Amino acid sequence: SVRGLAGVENVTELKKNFNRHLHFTLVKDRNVATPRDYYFALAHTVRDHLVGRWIRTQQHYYEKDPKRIYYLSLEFYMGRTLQNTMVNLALENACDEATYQLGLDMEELEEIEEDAGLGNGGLGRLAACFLDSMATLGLAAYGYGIRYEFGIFNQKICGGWQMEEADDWLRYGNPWEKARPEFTLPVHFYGRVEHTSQGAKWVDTQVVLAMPYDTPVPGYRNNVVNTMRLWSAKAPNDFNLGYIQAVLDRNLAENISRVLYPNGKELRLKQEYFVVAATLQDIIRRFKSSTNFDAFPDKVAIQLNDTHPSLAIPELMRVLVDLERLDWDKAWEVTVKTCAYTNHTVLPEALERWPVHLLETLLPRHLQIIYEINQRFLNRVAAAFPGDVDRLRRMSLVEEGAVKRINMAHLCIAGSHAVNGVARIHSEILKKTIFKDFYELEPHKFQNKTNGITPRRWLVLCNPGLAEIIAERIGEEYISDLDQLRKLLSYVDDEAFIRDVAKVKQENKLKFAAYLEREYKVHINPNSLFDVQVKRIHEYKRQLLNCLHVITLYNRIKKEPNKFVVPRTVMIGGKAAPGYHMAKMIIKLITAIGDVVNHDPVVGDRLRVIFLENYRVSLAEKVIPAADLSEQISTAGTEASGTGNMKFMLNGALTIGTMDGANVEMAEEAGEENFFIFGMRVEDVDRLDQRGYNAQEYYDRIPELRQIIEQLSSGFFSPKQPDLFKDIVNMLMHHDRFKVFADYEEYVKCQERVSALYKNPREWTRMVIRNIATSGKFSSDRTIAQYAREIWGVEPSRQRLPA
Amino acid sequence: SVRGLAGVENVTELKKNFNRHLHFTLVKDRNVATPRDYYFALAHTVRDHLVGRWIRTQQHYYEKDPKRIYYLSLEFYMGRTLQNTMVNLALENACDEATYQLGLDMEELEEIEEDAGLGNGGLGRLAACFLDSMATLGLAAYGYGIRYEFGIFNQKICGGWQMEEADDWLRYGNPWEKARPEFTLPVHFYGRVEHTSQGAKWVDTQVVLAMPYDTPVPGYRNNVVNTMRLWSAKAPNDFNLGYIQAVLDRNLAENISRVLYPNGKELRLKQEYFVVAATLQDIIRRFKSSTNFDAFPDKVAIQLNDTHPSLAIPELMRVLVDLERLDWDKAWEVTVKTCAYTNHTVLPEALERWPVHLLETLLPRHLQIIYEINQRFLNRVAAAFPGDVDRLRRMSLVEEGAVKRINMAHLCIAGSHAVNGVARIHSEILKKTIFKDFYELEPHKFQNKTNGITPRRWLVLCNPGLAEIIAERIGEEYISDLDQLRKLLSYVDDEAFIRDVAKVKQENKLKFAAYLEREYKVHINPNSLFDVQVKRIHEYKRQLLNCLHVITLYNRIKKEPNKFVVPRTVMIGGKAAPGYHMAKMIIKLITAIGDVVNHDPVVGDRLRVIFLENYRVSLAEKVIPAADLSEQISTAGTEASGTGNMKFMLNGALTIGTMDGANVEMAEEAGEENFFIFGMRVEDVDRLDQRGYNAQEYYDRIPELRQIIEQLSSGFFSPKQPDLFKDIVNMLMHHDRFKVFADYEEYVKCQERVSALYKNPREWTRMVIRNIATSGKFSSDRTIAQYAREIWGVEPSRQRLPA
Ligand SMILES: OC[C@H]1CN(CCCc2ccccc2)C[C@@H](O)[C@@H]1O
Ligand SMILES: OC[C@H]1CN(CCCc2ccccc2)C[C@@H](O)[C@@H]1O
Repeated sequence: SVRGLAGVENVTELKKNFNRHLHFTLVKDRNVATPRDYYFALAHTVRDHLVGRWIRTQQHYYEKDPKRIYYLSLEFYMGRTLQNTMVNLALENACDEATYQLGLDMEELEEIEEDAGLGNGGLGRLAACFLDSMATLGLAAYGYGIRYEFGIFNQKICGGWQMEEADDWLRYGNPWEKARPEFTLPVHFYGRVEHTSQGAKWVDTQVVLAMPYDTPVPGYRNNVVNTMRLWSAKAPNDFNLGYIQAVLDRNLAENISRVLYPNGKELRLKQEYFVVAATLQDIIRRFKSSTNFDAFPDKVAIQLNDTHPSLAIPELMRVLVDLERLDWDKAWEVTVKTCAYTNHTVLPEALERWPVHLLETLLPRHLQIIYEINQRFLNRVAAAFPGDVDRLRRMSLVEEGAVKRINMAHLCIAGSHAVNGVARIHSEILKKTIFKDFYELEPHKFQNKTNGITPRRWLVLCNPGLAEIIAERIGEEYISDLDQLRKLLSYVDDEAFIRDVAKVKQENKLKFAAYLEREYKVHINPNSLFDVQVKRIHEYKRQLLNCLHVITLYNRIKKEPNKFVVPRTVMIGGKAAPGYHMAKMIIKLITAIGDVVNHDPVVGDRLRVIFLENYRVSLAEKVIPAADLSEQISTAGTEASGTGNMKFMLNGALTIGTMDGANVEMAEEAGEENFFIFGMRVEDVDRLDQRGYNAQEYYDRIPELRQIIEQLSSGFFSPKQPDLFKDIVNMLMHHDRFKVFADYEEYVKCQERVSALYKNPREWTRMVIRNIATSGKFSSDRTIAQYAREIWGVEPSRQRLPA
Repeated sequence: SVRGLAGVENVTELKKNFNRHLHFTLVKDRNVATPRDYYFALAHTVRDHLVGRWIRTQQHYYEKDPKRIYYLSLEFYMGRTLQNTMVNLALENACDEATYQLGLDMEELEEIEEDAGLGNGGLGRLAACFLDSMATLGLAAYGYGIRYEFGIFNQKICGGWQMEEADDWLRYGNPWEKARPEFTLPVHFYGRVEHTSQGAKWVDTQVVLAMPYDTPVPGYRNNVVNTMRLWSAKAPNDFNLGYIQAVLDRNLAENISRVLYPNGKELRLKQEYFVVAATLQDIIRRFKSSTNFDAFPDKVAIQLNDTHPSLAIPELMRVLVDLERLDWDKAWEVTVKTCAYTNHTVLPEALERWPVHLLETLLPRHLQIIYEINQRFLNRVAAAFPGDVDRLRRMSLVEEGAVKRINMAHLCIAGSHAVNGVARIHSEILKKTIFKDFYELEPHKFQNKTNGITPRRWLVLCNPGLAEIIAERIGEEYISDLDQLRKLLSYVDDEAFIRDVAKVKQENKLKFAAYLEREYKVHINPNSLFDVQVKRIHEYKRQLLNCLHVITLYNRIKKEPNKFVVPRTVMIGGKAAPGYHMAKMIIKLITAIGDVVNHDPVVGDRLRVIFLENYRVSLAEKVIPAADLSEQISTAGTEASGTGNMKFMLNGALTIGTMDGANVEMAEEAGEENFFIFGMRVEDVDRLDQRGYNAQEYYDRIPELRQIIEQLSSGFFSPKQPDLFKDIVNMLMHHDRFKVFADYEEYVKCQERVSALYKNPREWTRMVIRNIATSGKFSSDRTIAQYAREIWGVEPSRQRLPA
């Protein structure tokens, strides 16, 4: 029903276009076609329905000439496109019927599509949700990035160890993209700066070509189709031009767009400048086709997703000053009013600081511009806070020391009219700590825009069962207006609704339990509580704290085997960065625990530990609707927002978490009685750091914790390699930056409360209903409406374009 | 008229499919579309008409299960595909009308298509003509090769010097190919040989993937559409699997299909094995889908185009012996009956001899097989010619010496049931000289198959004006039965026909003269005799002899300025191999002569020297119909056949040439009175070599020749670099392998006879008519019918498949 109408004319028309594409496009007959061929024929049929809208949307923007939004990101974690396109075009039921009549299962065909895995995690998925919301809200918005030939690696688990393999996502082709080789642009590297009578000139550069590929981004049932433009690196035709080697060395230039970096390398800097330089030429071209750059900020907004595209600031200055001949002060005025910066973390290991010698060689003109920006900026600090010499060194874009570095975050703050964090607590921490000096100089710049997720992909698409039972009571309006879910509060005592919510969850769990047996040959009890933590493997996300709880349960079972315990399936998934040794050790630990627990006859089906292999958007869409418990247990102050948390909330899971990131706002919206909050607050973490964190203290005073550490050390979980986990124990005991032991007791206690509530199915489900009903604020439609009004200066619209 | 019907239903249907493709396929509206977009929309519309026939042709072969022909070549010089497809499908007039009604010029759109330049010259063009003829003759034939990312380089002339640039022919895409990533095959390199109880095993190999791309090859109006399958190199997904570098090093494997070699490097050997290994797996798969390999030669013919795919012989043995477990003698019987080899030249510099140490490392199992082939072969020689020890060393596949080499030609003769040359004189030279020993052992193996050209591309397509005036008198049957052109003999005294032939030539010359002004800003007299030599720049093709004639004419004009001479436009074109210094010097000489001649006021428009830049198939289609005189002046015994010669003959040019290659058969067919033959015969060249060639003798006895040499030496043609041409003069005087001076006198004399005949337009044209009328034998339909009956053991057919 939420999947639209299956009209007689539409079903007939889809069937014939399907057959046309199979014959003419794929060059196949029905007798030689594989499931893959059928997928492609379907993909091309659905794609056809986009193009008319795509052309008229871009035609519409040319006529109306609205302010254009440029969202610059090095990551767009798109996942699969087929189902999303059907949903947004109201084609899902029609295609389902059309394929059924051809003797095909549409769900089977959907599984053939590769994830577009052009992101690592939350940052890349946020960009993807944002594109969806911008189209749904009728904004003239463009996503700009890089078309990586290889996305995030596929994770294979071999002997409990992560193995990486190339994600060759383009092998069979991408039906969604359109190459635009006609709009290829030159990008310059290296060379030197020459000063003449008429200003500076950047000369003797190497040229790399930037070739755009456009992907359509459909809005939800409004006939708006926006563009995601991704640049591909091409060598010029006179490149290096014995002969054979010159042709083979073209690879060097084209390596720029070859691979997405996981997580100061020259290739990464090249990628960062490549996307920025090509994108800005496009922006200016489009602006000139509307001399007078005073109107530039009225027609252009550039959003810098993290500091990765921060070179947009000195690149824009370069173009305005060196090429368009504007004076410095006017160019700077235009730059600041055009650009805005989103910070994504306070963790020092993630902050970009480029060695000066790199910029010197690669982008000599940009370094000069950065120096000049810094000088003028520091003069302003000096005048506002006279004599405060330490403030000057703290605020400088140039970090002095062993190697000189440029702080890209400081560059972004200076060159932007708005700086935002991604959840209220994160945004406050920014103003109180790392950007305190900048906030004191320019308080007006600093904002919050709490993250969100798209309810199209993260409810309608992945959980149609839940979307439907909601639509039955309150209609379909909530899909583009998620605040309407509040209406579900008046159904909290409705015995029919309670039964339906719980039924949808059980079906999801049954479906996922089947998926596990079929594609991974693993057997789980679908009646157990589905306890899931899925996200990148990092020490701050504290997968290890989860591991300690799992082992505690196992040790409690072995101690009192004939005592009753609420059965659990504990699922942990996520990728470790290839060079991150500790993260790789944690994965090994998780599998090692499973090896012991899953094969202990005394445990039975009361406890299972499963490591979810190759976590990615398409896997998320399967496991999230099946979850009962969402683990969001980062040390308070470390997780800027989180977005997985919101996905679980929308899909009927209860949350055990710390007061970190968006968890704080989630608990505020639902009421803290409907959340399982535990552990230190930010203030408690601060107190512990001042006093000094001593892990040994917890080890000495908690016998259950001591036993686990002794088990890890002695080789209980690694019988043939007794010291395998020495690194983990050492880290926990002596250099734990994230205070795992400090939250252990309260975590285990809170987990007991979870189990207690699960014993009462009716009251569990009523609490679930109170969560789903208050999850409205965490729609990316809300987030994007806030960016539009408070940063970009444009009004969202829900009005249809003509079909 | 020869361009088919323009029906009301067809024109209407083409127009709507054109618009569909522009909208849905290209994602453009009429207001943003460029000529390139229109070309692509047309290309896709025409392509649609192929697929139905393509699918049913391959379906037809599956049912009827005929003997399959595999033509293995490292070069396929296809040129443009659009017009050729229209011609063979009878769509040319219909598309012309359909585009006219859309407000488009179809000829303009045709110029946008890039040449598929996957060949160097005659060898690659021969393969292309052959594919056309095989489809036209209804043979179940497949062309197999490599999809080079970069074809033959684009030639730029800068300051009279050749510059090479990458031929990025795939930049805008190739509408004609269909990627078949589903039929990807593994190819092995390196590793080592292991001997077990159950035979040899090739282990520890590196794997490169071979991905096929299929291109349709339509027959002439018979609804047959055959396949050209070209392999692309892909790295496996666990390749080298810090992380980033492993992904970037995938380039190394994929370099195999990156670039076509011009003209013993490891990359070239890899290309040669790559095409062979992937192709043979395909051949065997298709054969198994018809255990019993006795029937293999009844169902499979493999034609080795030159020695480049010669590894097919030991690869086939490897598969049959190591994998299928056949005994050596039976496998060898199957191999010999399956394979046939075409030799393309007797020139030693072109013969492939691979260092043993290369094969040792790259293909260790193949080396073992080659040694075993040699041993068994030499035992057979020893038994046939007992005690003849020098014969044994001469015939060995293994050449001993400083470095040990494998002679790939000797390998091909031993492993093939048929060996052919490419013109009668060439085939005789093979038996008399380089393969004399092999001919004495197995006389039955040795054949001739004189080359041919396709009358579709080389008459109908490039010279519609001539095709039409011929069709007016004798009908359209000759297009697929070129012997019918003999009927034109009865029109040699027909005043109407004479006028028409001459009119078509003048129009072609006017059209080409306009092309030169527009695309190259050069001005020529269209009334002058168009004297043209187009082909690869090589010393044996004797472009230098042409240069000496040009200078002689210039010196004769300057001597008697007010004397009347027949005006000439001398056009020379062709590419020099990048590392071939002498060839590059000859190009410079040609331009240097033009610089002097074209700007001498005394000369006027009586003599022009033009160097035709970037010679290629599409340029050939323009200049050949415009030519009056075809220069085919290789030293007798060096040009195996030539095919350009035949193109010129078919298109109304008279030929000045030596008795070399197919020139001998061309003069035989037309009668020698209708050809301008001059110079030494093969026997005369032999006599001169025995005596010793002394260039000085000619210099001393011919004052006109002396003057030219003195002009070159003194710096007449290079005023600012007086010694620029020292290398050329030195070579001519002291180490001329091709005896340029020896043919000078007779050449200049013969050129005078040409000029005399040109003064009498009526008698020139009557001789032209006698040439065109006897050009029938040089159709590749004839050549291929001979291969089919005499080598492959199959019957050609002109019967239509159902439409
Ligand atoms: O804003 C999107 C997400 C962005 N991420 C950025 C994580 C950055 C990071 C990267 C490597 C190591 C530590 C941290 C944090 C989440 O809390 C947010 O929800
Ligand atoms: O058979 C096709 C052509 C094949 N070519 C092969 C030329 C090979 C060669 C390549 C480099 C240097 C010298 C010779 C010779 C022509 O006479 C033939 O017509």
